[PDB]
Amino acid sequence: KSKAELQSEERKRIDELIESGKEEGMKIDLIDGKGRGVIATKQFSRGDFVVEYHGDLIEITDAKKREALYAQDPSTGCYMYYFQYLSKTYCVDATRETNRLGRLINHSKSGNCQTKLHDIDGVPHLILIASRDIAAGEELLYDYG
Amino acid sequence: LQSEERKRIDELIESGKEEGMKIDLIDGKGRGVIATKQFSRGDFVVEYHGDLIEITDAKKREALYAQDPSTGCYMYYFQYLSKTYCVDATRETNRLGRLINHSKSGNCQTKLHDIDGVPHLILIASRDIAAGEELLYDYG
Ligand SMILES: */C=C\C(=O)NCCCNc1nc(N2CCCC2)nc2cc(OCCN)c(OC)cc12
Ligand SMILES: C#CC(=O)NCCCNc1nc(N2CCCC2)nc2cc(OCCN)c(OC)cc12
Repeated sequence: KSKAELQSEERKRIDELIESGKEEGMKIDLIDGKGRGVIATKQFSRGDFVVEYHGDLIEITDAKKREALYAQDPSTGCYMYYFQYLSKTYCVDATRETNRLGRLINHSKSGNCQTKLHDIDGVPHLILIASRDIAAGEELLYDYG
Repeated sequence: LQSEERKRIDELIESGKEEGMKIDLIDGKGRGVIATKQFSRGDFVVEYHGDLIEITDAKKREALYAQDPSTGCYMYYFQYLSKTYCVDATRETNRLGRLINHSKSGNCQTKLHDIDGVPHLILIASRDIAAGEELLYDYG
C-alpha cells in the first residue's frame, strides 16, 4: 500500500464519519453545569481527523442575511466561519445550538488541533485535525492551520 | 435650552468620563456593569466607544480579528443618513459601554447621537433605573 493509497482510505474514513455525524473519542468539559470545552477521551495521532466544525454551508448572500438577523440577538453567539475554497467565498454557520462538539472546542495559540478543508464531491467541509500526537485526557484546543 | 442640553451630552461623550457606573467582578473577570446612581428614562448612560469606520476598513479589521478569537466580536454596524458605519470596540480598554450585557428586558437602549455630522452610538435609559441595578442593553 502506497502513501497515496493510504491517503485515499483515510479520506474515505473521514467521509463516513462526516456523513454519519458520530463524534467519538471526545466529551464535553463541565464547569458549573455549563459546556465550556472538549476533552479527548482517546489518543489521536498527528494528522488524524478529530471532528468537523459542523454547520450550514452557505454563500455570502445568505450569510450576510443570517448575520444581520443574528446581531439582533446576542444569545446566538458568533459562530459563522468564512473561508476561501477554489476562488470562492464560503461560510460555515454553526450558530445553532446543537449537540455537535466541534463548535465547543476552545481556541489556543498553542493548541493541538488545526483547521483543514476536506472535499466531498466538490463540497468543502471544515474539519479539525490533530496538529500533534494528542494524549487521552487532553483538552482539545484549535488554531488556524 | 435644547442647544444647551445637546451640548452637555456632547461634553460627556468627549470627556470620556463614565460616572455613575462600576464594573461587576466575578472571579476577577469584568463580566458586567452596575449602576451606582439613579438614571431617569431617556438619560444618557454611556457611549459604546470605539473606532468609527466605514465598510471597507471594517471588513479588513474583521478578517484580521477572526484569526484571533481572543479579541472578541465587538464590531457594531449601523445605518446613518443612508450610509453604513461601524463602531469597532475591539481594543480592550477601560471603557465600560462594551462591558454592558444584553438583555431582551434590559433597562438601556441604543440611540444615535450626532456630533457635527458624526454619529455616536450611545446607551440611554429605557426606564427609570435604581442605583444598584445591573445595566442591560437592547436595541432601540
Ligand atoms: C458575532 C458578532 C456579534 O455578536 N456582534 C454584536 C455587535 C458587536 N458586539 C457588541 N456590541 C455591543 N453593543 C452594540 C451597541 C450597543 C452595545 N455590546 C457588546 C458587549 C459585549 O460584552 C458584553 C459583556 N459580556 C461583547 O462581547 C464580545 C460584544 C458587544
Ligand atoms: C466575532 C466573530 C468571530 O469571532 N468569528 C470566529 C469564527 C466563527 N466562530 C467560531 N469558530 C470556530 N471555528 C472555526 C473553524 C475552526 C473552529 N470555533 C468557535 C468556537 C466557539 O466556542 C468555543 C467554546 N468557547 C465560538 O463561540 C462563539 C465561536 C467559534
